[PDB]
Amino acid sequence: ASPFRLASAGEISEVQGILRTAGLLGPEKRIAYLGVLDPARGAGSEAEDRRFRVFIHDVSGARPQEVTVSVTNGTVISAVELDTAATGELPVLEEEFEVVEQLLATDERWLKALAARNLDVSKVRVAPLSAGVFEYAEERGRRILRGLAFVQDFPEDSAWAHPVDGLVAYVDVVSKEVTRVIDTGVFPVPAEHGNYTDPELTGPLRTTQKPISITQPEGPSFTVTGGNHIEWEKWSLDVGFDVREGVVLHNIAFRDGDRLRPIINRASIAEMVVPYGDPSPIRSWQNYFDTGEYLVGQYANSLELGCDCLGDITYLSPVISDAFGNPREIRNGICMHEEDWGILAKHSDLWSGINYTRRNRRMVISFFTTIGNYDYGFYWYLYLDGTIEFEAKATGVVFTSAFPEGGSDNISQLAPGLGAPFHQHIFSARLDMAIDGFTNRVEEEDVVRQTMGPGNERGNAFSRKRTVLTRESEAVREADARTGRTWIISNPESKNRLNEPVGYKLHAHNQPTLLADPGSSIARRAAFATKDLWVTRYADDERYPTGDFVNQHSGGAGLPSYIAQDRDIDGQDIVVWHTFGLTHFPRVEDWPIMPVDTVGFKLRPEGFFDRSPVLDVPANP
Amino acid sequence: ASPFRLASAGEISEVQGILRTAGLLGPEKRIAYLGVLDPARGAGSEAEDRRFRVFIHDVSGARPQEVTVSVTNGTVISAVELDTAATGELPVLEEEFEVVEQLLATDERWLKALAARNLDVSKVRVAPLSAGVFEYAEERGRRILRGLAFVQDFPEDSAWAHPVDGLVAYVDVVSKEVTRVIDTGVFPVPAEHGNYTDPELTGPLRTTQKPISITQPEGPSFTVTGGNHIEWEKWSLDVGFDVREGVVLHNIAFRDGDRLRPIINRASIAEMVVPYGDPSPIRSWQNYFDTGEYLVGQYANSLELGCDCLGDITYLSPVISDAFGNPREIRNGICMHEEDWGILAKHSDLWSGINYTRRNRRMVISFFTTIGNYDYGFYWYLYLDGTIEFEAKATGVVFTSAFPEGGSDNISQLAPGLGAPFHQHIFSARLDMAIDGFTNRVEEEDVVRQTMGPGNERGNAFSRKRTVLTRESEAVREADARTGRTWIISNPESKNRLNEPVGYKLHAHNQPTLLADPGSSIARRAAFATKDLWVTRYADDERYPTGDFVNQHSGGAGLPSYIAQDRDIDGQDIVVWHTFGLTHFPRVEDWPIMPVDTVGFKLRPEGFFDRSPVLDVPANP
Ligand SMILES: [Br-]
Ligand SMILES: [Br-]
Ligand SMILES: [Br-]
Ligand SMILES: [Br-]
Ligand SMILES: [Br-]
Ligand SMILES: [Br-]
Ligand SMILES: [Br-]
Ligand SMILES: [Br-]
Ligand SMILES: [Cu+2]
Ligand SMILES: [Cu+2]
Ligand SMILES: [K+]
Ligand SMILES: [K+]
Ligand code: NA
Ligand code: NA
Repeated sequence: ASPFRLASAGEISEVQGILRTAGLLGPEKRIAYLGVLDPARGAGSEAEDRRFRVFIHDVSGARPQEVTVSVTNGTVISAVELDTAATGELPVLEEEFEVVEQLLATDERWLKALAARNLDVSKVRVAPLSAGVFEYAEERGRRILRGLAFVQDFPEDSAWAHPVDGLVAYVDVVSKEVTRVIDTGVFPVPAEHGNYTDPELTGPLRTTQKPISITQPEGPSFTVTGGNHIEWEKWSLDVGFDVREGVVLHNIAFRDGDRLRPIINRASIAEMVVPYGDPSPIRSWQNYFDTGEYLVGQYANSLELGCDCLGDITYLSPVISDAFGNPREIRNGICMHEEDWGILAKHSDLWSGINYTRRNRRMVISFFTTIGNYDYGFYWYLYLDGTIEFEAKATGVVFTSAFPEGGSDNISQLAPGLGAPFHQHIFSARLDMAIDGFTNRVEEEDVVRQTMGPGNERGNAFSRKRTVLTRESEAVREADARTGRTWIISNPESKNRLNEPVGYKLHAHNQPTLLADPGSSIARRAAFATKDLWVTRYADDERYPTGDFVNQHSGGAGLPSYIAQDRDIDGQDIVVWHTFGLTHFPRVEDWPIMPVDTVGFKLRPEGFFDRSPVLDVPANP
Repeated sequence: ASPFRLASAGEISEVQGILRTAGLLGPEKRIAYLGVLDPARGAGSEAEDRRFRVFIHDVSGARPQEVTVSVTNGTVISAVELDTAATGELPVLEEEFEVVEQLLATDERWLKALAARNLDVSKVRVAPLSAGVFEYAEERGRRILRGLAFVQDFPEDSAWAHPVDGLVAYVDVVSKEVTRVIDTGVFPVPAEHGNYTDPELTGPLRTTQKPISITQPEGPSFTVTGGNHIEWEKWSLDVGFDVREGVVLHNIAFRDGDRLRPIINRASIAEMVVPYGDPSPIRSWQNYFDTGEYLVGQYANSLELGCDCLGDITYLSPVISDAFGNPREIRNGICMHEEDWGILAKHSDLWSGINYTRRNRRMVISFFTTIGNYDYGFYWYLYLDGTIEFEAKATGVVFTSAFPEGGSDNISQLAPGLGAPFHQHIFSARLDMAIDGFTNRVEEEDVVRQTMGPGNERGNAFSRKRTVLTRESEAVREADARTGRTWIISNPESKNRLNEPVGYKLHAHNQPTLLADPGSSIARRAAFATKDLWVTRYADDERYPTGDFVNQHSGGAGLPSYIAQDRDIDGQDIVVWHTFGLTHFPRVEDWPIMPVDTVGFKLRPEGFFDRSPVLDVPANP
C-alpha cells in the first residue's frame, strides 16, 4: 500500500490510544492539530513508518506539547513541551469559539455596552477572532481571542447585517477572564436584514433557467486506486488531505512515452491570511490566518451532488481527529471529476486541405471550506497539454461594520448605515518542485525591449532575459507585469531533444501583494505576503511560510527565517512559494451574499516535452 | 423589424444593384469591404434607413472609392475617390493572395534563388503577407504583398515545417509585377515534417478518453427573435456580424426589475495586430493587422457541432459580400449557447443554520477565423452576476524560419534547424459605453498604501483613489498591476440607492503592450497598441483605432488623431478602447500544432445594482 494514502479512521484511533497510554491525553488535554507526516526523502525502498504529528493543548493552563507518534509500531517518537510566548500559541480550538460569547454575556462592562445600545444580550452573537500581537504586554503567553458583536434578530436571521460598531472585547480562553472591553462610542446598528432566502428580499424566484445535463455514459476517464491514487490522461498523482492545509497533491507526474516524469513533488496552499485595512481601533488588529490559525481542512463542507459538484463525480471522504482524538469523517469533502474545456488545438490549412480540431479537458480536484462568514473553494486543475493550475473561489458574507456618517477612506457602504471594511485575501502556494527529478533551479524571465539602431534598423526587435536565482538571499522576487515577468523551474541535468534543460513556467496573476505598512505587525507576521515569489532549499521542518505556530506569534517566523540561511538553490532540491491574493473593496453587489470572485496561478510546460504532448488525442465524435 | 438585424442576402444583392445602376460597379470593380452601418444617434423613432458602406477597388489601377448606399431608398448617399498614397490602400482582396505565388513561379530572380537551394518551384508555397510601409519609395500608391516561401513535399504536407529562410519577394498585385527579390544567402530548409495527423508522429491515438455528454432536455434558456436578438437571464442584446470586425455586440442591457438598463451600446474587437520581433531583413517588416488589413470576419470558419461547439448550440449564419457584390453565407459561423460555470454564491452559516449554494452559468457567443497559419477564436461571455467578459483564443501552426546555427535572441528553436520568430498578438476592444444611458465618465482607480503614523498607528490601513479623466488629452492610460489599477465607467447622473453613481469596473490582464521601439513604423501604425486604455468622445466616423484604411498606410489616422481634439469626456457619450495581447516566445510544445493560449478582459458591476442581482436564482436540482 502507498505511503501517501489518506489517514484511516483506524490510524487516528491508534494515535489516540498511544497518546492516552503515555499519559499525554488527560481530561484537560485537547488535540489542536493532528496529521500524518509525509515520507522522508529516500524511503520508498525502506519499510514504511506511518508517523503522525500532534499539537496538544491543556485547558487547565499547563504547557502544550508537540508529539510525534508511530502508528505502524505503536510508539511515541518524540514529545516536547512548548513555550508559547517564544514559539507561538496553538491553533484555535473549534470549542473555544463559543466561549467568547458566553464569557462576555456575564461581564458587567459588556452588558453595560449592550444596555447603552438597547440590545438584548440573548440576541448578540460574538465572532471569536484571532488576537495577533500588538501592544498589550499582559497578553504574551496567554491564549487570547478578541470578539466583535453582531445582532441576530431571530434564529434564522443573518447577524452579519447587524454589526455593533465601536465595541470590542478581549478574552483569555484559558483563565476565562475578560481582559478588556473597549467602547469608543455608540454607532447605529444597521437595521435592514440580509436574509437572502427571504422572498421579500429575493422577490419571485426566476423560472427561466432550463436544465443543463452533464453526464458520462461510460463513466469517467480517470481511475482511482489505493484510495487516493489518480491516473488521468497521462497524469499520475496522489490526493492527500491535511486538517490545516486541506487538499494536498503529491507526486504529480506525467507519463511521456515509456517514462513517468515527475513535475511537482508536493503542492499545497500552505497559508492564507485576511488582513483588514480599517484603522479604527475596533478592527485595526484584525488579521485572520485562516490556514495557520484556524485550520481550513477541519471546516471543509460536505459537497452536494448537483449543487456543489456537477457531472460525474467521484468523492473522497477524508478522516480527521476531533479534540479528543476520535476519528471524524468529512463525508464527500473532496470532489473529483473531469470537465470539457473548449478547443485544445485547431488549424484549417489551405495548402494541405486538412481541417483539424481537437477538444481540451481538465481534471478537477476541489474542496470548499467555511470560516465564520467566509467560504472558500480550492480547485486544482490538470490539463491535457501539461498545464497545472490553481484557483481559489471566494464567497460567503462580507465582514461588516457601521458606515461612518462622514464616509470613509477604508470602508465601503453596502446598505444604509452598513459598512464593509477593506481587506485582502492572500494565499501562499508551496510547490515542492521535482521537474524531471529533484535537481532543479529557478530563473526569472523578463521580456527585453530593444533600441532601434545597428542590428535593429527597423526598431522591431524584442527579446527576453533569464536570471538564475543561485542562493536564497537572491530568491525573494517581485512581480513585474509590465515586462511580462515569469519564473521558470528547470532541471539543468535533464535536457529535451533540442539540448535545452526541461522546464515549467509559472504564470502569476500579478495582483497586489500585502498593502500594510512594512513596519506593521501584520507585515512581520505575514512577511511571505509582501513578495510574489520565494525559493528555498528543501528541508523537512520548513512546512509553512508563517512557521508552525502562527497564533499570537511575534513576527519573523517562517520564510524570512528560512531564507536567512542563504542556501544554494542552483541545481538542488528546492521549493517555490508563490504569494497571490485578492484585494477586496466590497461593492454593493457583494451584499447580502457575495458572488464568487477568483484568483490563482498556473504552470505551463516550457521545453519539458520534445513536441506537443497532445498529438495522440483523437478526434471528437 | 429591428435596425440592428443581420444583413440579409437580399440587402447585399440590392446594394450590388444600386451600385451597378449608379455606374460604380462595372466589370473592373471589386468590393474590398461591404458592411451595414449602425443607426445614427437619436434615430430610434425615425423610420428604418438601412445604409451600407462599401470600399470599391478597381483592377485596372483607377482610383478606388468609398461609397455609402441607402438600400432602403435605392440611392447612393455619397461616393468619394480615394488617394491611397495619402489615406491608405483598401483591405487585401482574397483574390490577390494567390497572385503572389503564381507570379513568382515565372520570375527569373525567384527561380534562381530556388535553384540555389535545390528546391522544385512546383513544391514551393508562398505565404502572401501584408507589406506595411518601409523605405521602398516605389511602393507608395501601389498595392504590394510580400512573399515568404515554404516547401510542401506532397499535397497533404504541412509546409510550415519547411521554411525557406534568407529569401523574400515583393509583388505589385495590380500591375502583376515582381518588384524585388531579396536573397541574403542560403539557409538549410528544415527537414522534419510537421504532419500532426501522421500516425508516425502522433503514435497510437489514446483510447482513454470517455465521452462527456452535455445536453439540455428542455432546450436552451435563451431566446432568439428577429434573427439576432438574444434574451437570456435578464440580459438583452443584439448579435451583429461585420466582415471586418467579425461578431459585434449591440445594445447590451440588463433587466433590473421593471427597467431595461443599458450597459454597453456597442462592443467589438476593432483591430488586432501581430508584430514580429526578429530583426532579420527577411522578416523585420512583418506585421499584420488581421482585422484592418485582412478582414477577420470574412475568414470565419463553419463551426462543427460536437467539435468546435459542444452542447445545445444555436447557430447564426451571417451573410457577406463576395468580390463582385454577390451574397455569400458563412454557414454556422457563429455559435451561441449557455454553459454551467461552477458555484455562483455559497455560505454555510453557523448562527442561522442556513446552508446556501447557488450555481453560475454564462452565455457564450463565439466565432473562429483562420488566416494563413493562424487560427483565432473570439468569445464573448455574459454571466448571471452582471459580469461581461471577452476572451481571444490563439492556436494554429506557428510561423517558422530557420534556426540560426549560433542561436538567436529573437527566435526559438522548435525542431532541428527550425525556428519560430518572437511576436505578439495584440487586440483592441472598442467599447461604446452606455452605463444606464449615454452620460458617462471614466475614472482610473489605484490602490493607495498608507504610512504608519497618526490616524494609522498600527500601519494596517489601506485605501484607494479615483481620478476622473476629464478630457481626451488626459485619457491615454497605462496599466499598473502593482497598484491594482482598474478603470471605472460610471454615470454621474444615475445613482444607486446609496446615492453613488452606478458603474462598471474594467479589469485588464495587464499583459505587456507593444514592444517595438517607439521610432518604428509599427509603433506609429499600431499606436493604439502602445497604451492599455484610451477614452474618446463618441463620433460617427471614429470606428477603428487605426483608421479606415490600414493596408500600407503610415501614421496619421486613428486614435492619436482623434485624441488631439481634446474633447470633454466627463459625463458625455464616450468610447473606451482597451489594448490587450499575448507576447509569444514559442515553445517546443507549440510544435507541430499549437495548443490554445488565451488573453482577454472583463467588466464587473460596481455599485450598478442596489444589491446582488442574483438573489432570485433558484436552488439547482
Ligand atoms: Br490532564
Ligand atoms: Br435586540
Ligand atoms: Br468541482
Ligand atoms: Br509582531
Ligand atoms: Br469598370
Ligand atoms: Br523541393
Ligand atoms: Br463555443
Ligand atoms: Br509609417
Ligand atoms: Cu473579501
Ligand atoms: Cu503566436
Ligand atoms: K500498530
Ligand atoms: K430599396
Ligand atoms: Na524540491
Ligand atoms: Na458611449
